[PDB]
Amino acid sequence: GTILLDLAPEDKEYQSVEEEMQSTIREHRDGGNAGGIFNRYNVIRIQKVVNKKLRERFCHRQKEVSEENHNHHNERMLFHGSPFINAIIHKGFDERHAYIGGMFGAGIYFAENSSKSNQYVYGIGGGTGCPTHKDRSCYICHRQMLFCRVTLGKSFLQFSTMKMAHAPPGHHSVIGRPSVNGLAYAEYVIYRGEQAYPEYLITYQIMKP
Ligand SMILES: CC(C)(O)c1ccc(-c2nc3c(F)cc(F)cc3c(=O)[nH]2)cc1
Ligand SMILES: [Zn+2]
Repeated sequence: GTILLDLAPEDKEYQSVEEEMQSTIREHRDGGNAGGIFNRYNVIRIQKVVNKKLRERFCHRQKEVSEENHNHHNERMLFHGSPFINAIIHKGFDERHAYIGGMFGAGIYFAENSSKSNQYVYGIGGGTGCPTHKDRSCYICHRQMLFCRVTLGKSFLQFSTMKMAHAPPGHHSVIGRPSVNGLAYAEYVIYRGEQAYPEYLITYQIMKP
């Protein structure tokens, strides 16, 4: 099964992940309702997720998408928050557990801004917040999020909602791009679980400003 390798804070790999997580924090349009109010995270640990079987499924699909898209698989490192993160590290990403109510329909959603994925750690809209205190802005409880390899292939770009069950014909993913009267931050959607790998597991707290 899945093995977690602990990365030391002194390692460049830990430092790159933490820097991407911290630098991509943004102020959200919901006044912090979903994910809480913070300018910084306190990173507890960063672990590399090892699973040969899951890795093979991901690499097999990446090669297939690369062949279909003029040798450009268009992988990107992106964040994912979910209340069911434990299932993802042990069983991998699964479109059978898609976010049905997402703006692009029943896909698996990722963010390039860590704070957007932080809005989903305790569920859609932040749910009822942490299990212990029922606080979406809890500064005590440890949160987890994933920093993932995502195979995008040929993306269908959109500015506003377009619900679908599967990728558009001839495409491998959908991207919601930010725009003036539209999205604040980008989102990336795949419709096949084998198009993402949970590369890193980050344990963190949000910090009170
Ligand atoms: C079905 C359920 C509850 O398991 C679930 C629901 C939504 C997410 C989720 N949505 C996201 C989103 F819409 C846009 C975005 F940019 C990132 C994200 C993200 O990181 N996570 C994850 C799990
Ligand atoms: Zn709490």
